[PDB]
Amino acid sequence: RAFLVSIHKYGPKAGHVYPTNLTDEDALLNVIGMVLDGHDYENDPNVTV
Amino acid sequence: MDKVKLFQTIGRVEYWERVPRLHAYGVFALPFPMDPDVNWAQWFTGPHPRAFLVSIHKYGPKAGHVYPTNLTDEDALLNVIGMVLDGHDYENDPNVTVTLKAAVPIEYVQQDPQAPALQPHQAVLDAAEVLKLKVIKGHYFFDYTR
Amino acid sequence: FPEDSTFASELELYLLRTQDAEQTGMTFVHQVGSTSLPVEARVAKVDLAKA
Repeated sequence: RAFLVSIHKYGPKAGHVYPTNLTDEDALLNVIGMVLDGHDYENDPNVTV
Repeated sequence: MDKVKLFQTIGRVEYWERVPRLHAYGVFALPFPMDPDVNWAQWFTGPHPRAFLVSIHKYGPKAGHVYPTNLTDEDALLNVIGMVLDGHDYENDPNVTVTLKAAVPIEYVQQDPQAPALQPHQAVLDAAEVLKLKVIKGHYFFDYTR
Repeated sequence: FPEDSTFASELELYLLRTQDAEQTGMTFVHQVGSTSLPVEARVAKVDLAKA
């Protein structure tokens, strides 16, 4: 599968990505790409978007 | 003092490297005629690498000529075409190679000529969205082809 | 001062100073499956001297 991610513009977690919540306006606005290959968040917190 | 003269300096040649770009983003450039109005010697002073964006005269007596963009002219913001990267010999030929589509880091853009070198400009980064740039990393992503 | 001999009158020492660009910098960190990002630009300088 695949899912769309979205950067943070500003904040304490500014620069990090979170999956695009379709109900939220900033995830729709600040969408930055998507993730295809699969990953292990327990292994590394740096995904390749 | 008089019979023995000590060390001085004759010439001081400081040499910089070039403006970096992404390997896998693709460069697209077209050569443009130079507007003789602005002082190109004042944009090409330092040996440090800079890259200033360029707008184009659309229609008039100088239709096709290009000139460095001012951030207070709305037509210059609505006629931007790209930036000149590697510097240019302004008197050995007028015609300059303007890159349309590339990716240049945050510090190598200087649209004010009397600005600090290899430091990010503030009014460029504050007025990027009207100027059709996009930053993701420090690298200015742009495509004035599209 | 060990002595030395020459046939000409005036003595000119021309020193060429050279500040090469120091090989600095660490390789940028990235994740597997990504397009690389380029390196910065560095400066070398040459000055001379007459005595």
